[PDB]
Amino acid sequence: ATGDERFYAEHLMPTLQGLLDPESAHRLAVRFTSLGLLPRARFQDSDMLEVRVLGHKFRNPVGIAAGFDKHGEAVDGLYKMGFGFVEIGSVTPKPQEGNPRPRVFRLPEDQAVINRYGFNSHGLSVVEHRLRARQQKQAKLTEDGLPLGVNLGKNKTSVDAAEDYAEGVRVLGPLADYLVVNVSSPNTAGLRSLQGKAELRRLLTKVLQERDGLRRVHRPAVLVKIAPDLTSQDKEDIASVVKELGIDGLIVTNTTVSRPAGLQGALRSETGGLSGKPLRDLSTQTIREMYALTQGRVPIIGVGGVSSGQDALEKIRAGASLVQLYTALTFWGPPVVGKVKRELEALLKEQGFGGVTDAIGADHRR
Ligand SMILES: CCn1c(CO)nn(-c2cc3c(cc2F)c(=O)c(-c2ccccc2C)cn3C(C)C)c1=O
Ligand SMILES: Cc1cc2nc3c(=O)[nH]c(=O)nc-3n(C[C@H](O)[C@H](O)[C@H](O)COP(=O)(O)O)c2cc1C
Ligand SMILES: O=C(O)c1cc(=O)[nH]c(=O)[nH]1
Ligand SMILES: [Cl-]
Ligand SMILES: [Cl-]
Ligand SMILES: [Cl-]
Ligand SMILES: [Cl-]
Ligand SMILES: [Cl-]
Ligand SMILES: [Cl-]
Ligand SMILES: [Cl-]
Ligand SMILES: [Cl-]
Ligand SMILES: [Cl-]
Ligand SMILES: [Cl-]
Repeated sequence: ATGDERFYAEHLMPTLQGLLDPESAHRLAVRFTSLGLLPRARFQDSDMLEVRVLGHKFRNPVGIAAGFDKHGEAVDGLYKMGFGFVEIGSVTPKPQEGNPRPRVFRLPEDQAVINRYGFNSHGLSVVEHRLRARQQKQAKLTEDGLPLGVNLGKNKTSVDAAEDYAEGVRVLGPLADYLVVNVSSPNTAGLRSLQGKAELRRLLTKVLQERDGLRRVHRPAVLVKIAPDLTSQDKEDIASVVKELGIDGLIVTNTTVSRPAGLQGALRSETGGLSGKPLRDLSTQTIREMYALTQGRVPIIGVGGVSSGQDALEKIRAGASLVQLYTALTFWGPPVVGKVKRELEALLKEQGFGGVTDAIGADHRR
């Protein structure tokens, strides 16, 4: 453990979180990050951590999950933190305010957060112009193994969900290495119903037709991000649709509307999605089941409760090609990224893996 990891986790982050309301802490973090006001990322990515998936090289398999940088304000600062890839969003077609404040709640006794932001978004036009200002910088970053994902949502009052996603593909698809069809926010009424078989097949057919209409150098991979709260039937249906349509990958998982037994935080009964440690094993077991249902043929980005190399490797061995985190960054701060990478490299060597690639899905081969 570095001096920075201990100082951030034991002193700086608890002190700052104690002075700030949770949404104010989020906003200040985006500003720090966008200005590059960050501790040194001392960790040097090794060849062991490189992954080739989704038509790209990833210098390391640890990404920032959607929700931290909803509006594409802090992309370059997130690469400076040492993330191997960045996902922005969710972005909605029109700007919208989201839910009334307060709408984010800290459960420090559980190393968890509950949020009900409700897709607060600057909207596609603002984000498009923001990404266009750095489009060639991103092309060089992607060529250097640092890809960009864009996560698409839908407006609260939209009457045609598929048209909202189609608009996102047309506007931000040409600026993305991958797009995410987010059908799993717990905080937009009716959205998770889009995970059902008939609704998902119709929606994803339209999204893929729009993506296929983009010029080759502007044609991203398309992933579907799913909930941790699906029935067995829902998961079988999603696997069937993904294989039928040739969806490029899955992001597994969004936050949970469940409240696992044992939560201690005073705010455990707030409405919204739960993230962090209580989600971890529910997410890992969703990865495991989606990998099996897709015969290991569909790349998975694993997300939910990653705060250590062990957490990352458990998702990789369950079937994830890449992992993301967000909630751990709220407790540990920026040094968590190098921590996870250093611990993951050490565990791969301890378990006899030549690299990340060799470990993907390894549990299924035991
Ligand atoms: C879920 C909403 N939510 C919360 C509340 O639940 N916190 N949070 C957050 C706060 C963060 C950070 C990262 C975060 F995800 C971070 O990385 C830093 C920080 C420290 C030193 C230097 C450079 C940086 C960027 C500072 N802060 C705050 C304390 C100001 C965040 O998104
Ligand atoms: C404050 C907050 C906002 C989020 N907003 C989004 C979002 O806009 N789109 C999305 O696909 N996921 C969103 N998520 C979910 C995360 O991307 C991630 O799937 C989930 O938090 C689990 O990872 P974690 O336990 O590492 O935080 C959000 C999560 C948090 C904590
Ligand atoms: O904006 C939100 O409320 C939100 C979206 C999402 O996909 N996941 C989440 O936890 N919150
Ligand atoms: Cl960088
Ligand atoms: Cl709080
Ligand atoms: Cl806009
Ligand atoms: Cl373009
Ligand atoms: Cl296609
Ligand atoms: Cl592309
Ligand atoms: Cl079930
Ligand atoms: Cl529950
Ligand atoms: Cl809820
Ligand atoms: Cl392990």
